[PDB]
Amino acid sequence: KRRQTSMTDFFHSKRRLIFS
Amino acid sequence: KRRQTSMTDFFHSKRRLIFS
Amino acid sequence: KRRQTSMTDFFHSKRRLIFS
Amino acid sequence: MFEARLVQGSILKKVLEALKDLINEACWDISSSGVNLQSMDSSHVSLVQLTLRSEGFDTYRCDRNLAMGVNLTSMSKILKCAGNEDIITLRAEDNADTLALVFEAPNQEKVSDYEMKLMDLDVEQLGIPEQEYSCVVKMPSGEFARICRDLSHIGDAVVISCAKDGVKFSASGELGNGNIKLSQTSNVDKEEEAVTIEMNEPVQLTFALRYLNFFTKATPLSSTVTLSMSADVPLVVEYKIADMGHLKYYLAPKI
Amino acid sequence: MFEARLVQGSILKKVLEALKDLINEACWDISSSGVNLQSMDSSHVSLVQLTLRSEGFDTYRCDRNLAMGVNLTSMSKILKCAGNEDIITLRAEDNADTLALVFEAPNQEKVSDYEMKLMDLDVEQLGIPEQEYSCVVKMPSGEFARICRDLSHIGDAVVISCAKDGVKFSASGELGNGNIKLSQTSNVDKEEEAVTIEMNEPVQLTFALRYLNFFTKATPLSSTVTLSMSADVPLVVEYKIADMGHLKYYLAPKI
Amino acid sequence: MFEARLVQGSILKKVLEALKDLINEACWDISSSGVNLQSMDSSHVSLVQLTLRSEGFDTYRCDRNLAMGVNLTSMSKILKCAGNEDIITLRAEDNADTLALVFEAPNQEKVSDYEMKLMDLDVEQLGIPEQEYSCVVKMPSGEFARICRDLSHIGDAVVISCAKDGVKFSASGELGNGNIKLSQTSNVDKEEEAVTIEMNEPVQLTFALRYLNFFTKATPLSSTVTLSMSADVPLVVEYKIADMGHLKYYLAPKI
Repeated sequence: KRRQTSMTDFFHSKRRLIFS
Repeated sequence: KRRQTSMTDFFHSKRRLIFS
Repeated sequence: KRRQTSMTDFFHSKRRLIFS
Repeated sequence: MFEARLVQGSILKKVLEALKDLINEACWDISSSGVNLQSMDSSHVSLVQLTLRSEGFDTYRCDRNLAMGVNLTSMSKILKCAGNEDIITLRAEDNADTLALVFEAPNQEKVSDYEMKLMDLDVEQLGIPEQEYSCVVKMPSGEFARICRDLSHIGDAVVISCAKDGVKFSASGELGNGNIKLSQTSNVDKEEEAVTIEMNEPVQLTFALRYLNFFTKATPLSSTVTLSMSADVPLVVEYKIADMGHLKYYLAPKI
Repeated sequence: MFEARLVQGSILKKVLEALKDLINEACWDISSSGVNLQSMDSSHVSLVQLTLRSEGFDTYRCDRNLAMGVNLTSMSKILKCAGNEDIITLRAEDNADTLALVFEAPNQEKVSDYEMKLMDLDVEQLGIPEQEYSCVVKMPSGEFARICRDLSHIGDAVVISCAKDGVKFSASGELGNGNIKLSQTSNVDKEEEAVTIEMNEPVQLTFALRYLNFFTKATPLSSTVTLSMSADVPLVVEYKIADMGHLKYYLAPKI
Repeated sequence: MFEARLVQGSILKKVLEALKDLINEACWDISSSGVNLQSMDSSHVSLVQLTLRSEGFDTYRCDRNLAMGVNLTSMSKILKCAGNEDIITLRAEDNADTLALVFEAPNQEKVSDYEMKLMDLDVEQLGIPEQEYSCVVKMPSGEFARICRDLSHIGDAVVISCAKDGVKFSASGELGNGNIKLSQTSNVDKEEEAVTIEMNEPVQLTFALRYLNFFTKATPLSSTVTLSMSADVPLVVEYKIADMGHLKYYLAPKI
């Protein structure tokens, strides 16, 4: 091993604003 | 609610000295 | 009771060097 | 000389497992009619009244009345040393500052002797008036304990609202609210699993859930529990001790 | 108006017992096809995708789509107030900032109403590509959980190496190493207790065991678990929710 | 080459669950006659002697004697990765600083390999004289564990007083005292549930209860336990390992 990647290194990040 | 009462607000308190 | 003894007060102690 | 032989000793164990967390110390009044206890907790918000009648014991002897200052912590510690099927004997003198507890195992070949140091106590006792209550709800003990436990997840306070056809327990906190409605049961197929309500007037009271959670540790004493409520007065939570007596938890409301 | 009646309510409880520890807050997307959830944990190392299809519920009604900002902590707290045999109804409006949860006991005589405060959320959602994986291993869930639990005693990382005839989980730490080799089973006497492997190419990946230990809390949802692995991409740990949908845990590797 | 195949592997697990809390590190002496261990705890108040004879294993091979410096913490951690019905194989070389542990599941289709790092040790071993004891009490292990557990609630010390017709365990603290008297049993209807006493002279000794509570973690190894006591010498608490050997706990008294 070398580096712990994250899910954003593979999948495109969509920001969302949820009001409730 | 408004105020947490105690048992001494309702019942008369009798002090007791117990030796043993 | 008076004093908590140890196992070395009764049995002879043999030191050992274990390599692994 | 005071000597009480109790075959079903586990009861007493339960009695100490329902008290030692709410009250650390208490005066045990021993008389010919049996054992009586009355003690407020350190905050004086709740009170407990224990009654163990003499006919509940297998044998009983009490010449003159005795007031035993007892540390319920140490007593629970001692009762932890007794098995469930153990026959337990309580024995005390008059010129002695201790209480003897003899535990007999069903072998018979194991015998335990415990001497508990009694202590001095400066306690407060309350005069409790013999009264009629507006609402009396008889329900499963495990149900009540479960309800208090669950509503303890919502808020600090519980609103008990009793009508004629149902009893409701509500709770509110910064996560929202919760309502639990128990209806009266048609006890045509049961007796102890039923929820019954005797009402003179509908009652609505608010209580602290931590104290109730202290109260519900008397659940192993009975399969049923009774709630007595009147307007702006302490709630009575009663557990019946079969063939013995009772244990009552009084809780001051939040007016 | 949104209303979902679910007879086997325990499922939902399990759903919240498999999420609230990994993600504290999440957006619940409600549509005519059912319930969808997607949320990374605070470290963005793992992601979760929940799917509860509408046919899984006893009844279902959803006029217009709704995005509910939900605190999974408080929601788990509320679902703790529901029994296992309880029938659970979810109900929400459009101009309301809360979610109603109705718990019905199998008496029928006990009824619970809970109103959960919904919150505002600024979350990140990921675009997950529909793909084929090199290695797909179907195995007992308890077996996987047990393996992760055990290898958690050896090191921080686990090396999953899948061939055609077997799947291996290894771990190394300052106390030494450990190898666990599960062979393919001849499912001539079973179906769910079997270990099967569908391989296009042999795969070797390293993962953090703490996240997997977070994942294995979805074990009560299914008797089986599927592991989808390809080279240098996040692992997919899928639990099937019977007659309902699924719960997927994506975990980024240690390249 | 050293190789020991043991079908009833759980035994070894138990062996490590009865040691790792009292001693963190120990030297395992492997010979043709089997496995021997001797180790004082860090306070040198107690000692442990483990014996696992070679005939107890399913198969056994040992060409030349080996002294394995073992960290019992890590070893217990590794044995935690083995099931109860697992067949366990121990394997070690001569020019290798590790110990191999192979765990085989009853499928057969699951296989585990663990390599434990061995360490350097500067330990003290004691010469234990082969002697006859004044009092030898054979009693149920759970009974002894229960007694130690119970008297642990009273005081720090336990007074074991053995006569010819009974064995007594007493304890005193600032809450009072407690006496537990076990009489000899008429073993006309049993064998293992009995309490027997072989006495040359009546013995009275005082011991620390924490160490005994450490000792009673070997309870799953046997249904019986034997106590060997003589005047002003360490007590021997022996647990028999069926078809295998034994585990002995020596405890220095409070003269």
